[PDB]
Amino acid sequence: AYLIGNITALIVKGSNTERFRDKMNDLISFMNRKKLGRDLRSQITGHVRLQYDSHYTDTVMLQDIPASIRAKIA
Amino acid sequence: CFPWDLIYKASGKHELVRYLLWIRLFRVRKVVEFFQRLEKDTRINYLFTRILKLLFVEVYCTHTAACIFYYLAT
Repeated sequence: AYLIGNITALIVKGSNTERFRDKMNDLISFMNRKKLGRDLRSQITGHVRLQYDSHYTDTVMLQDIPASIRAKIA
Repeated sequence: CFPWDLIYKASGKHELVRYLLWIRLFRVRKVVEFFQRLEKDTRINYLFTRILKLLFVEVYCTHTAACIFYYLAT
């Protein structure tokens, strides 16, 4: 039961590349439910890909690294 | 794609030339590529294609284990 629980707890705790994948499949379900075009849907997918790739630049990522170290990074 | 049962019956019927039939299990690339062209298909949930991939790994590891279990009796 401990082995099954550890395997299930590392599969349930997914990575960010599948949180982005199911963030961007119901988005495709919306863009194909309401029949969007072929240019602005590229803008939507490009914007969510760009904000996912730029999500690893936050100051809140290092909101506990002390001052005069965050100041050196800045 | 070499004929490994004409080579077997030509080379004095040696047992260790019939172990080269197991090279033909590299043709499961075409099935694992099918489950990679299906995981990026947004019509089916990716956590369901992972379950179908595990259920195609569960069987064919009981087919191969049945064949090896009979071979170890022969």
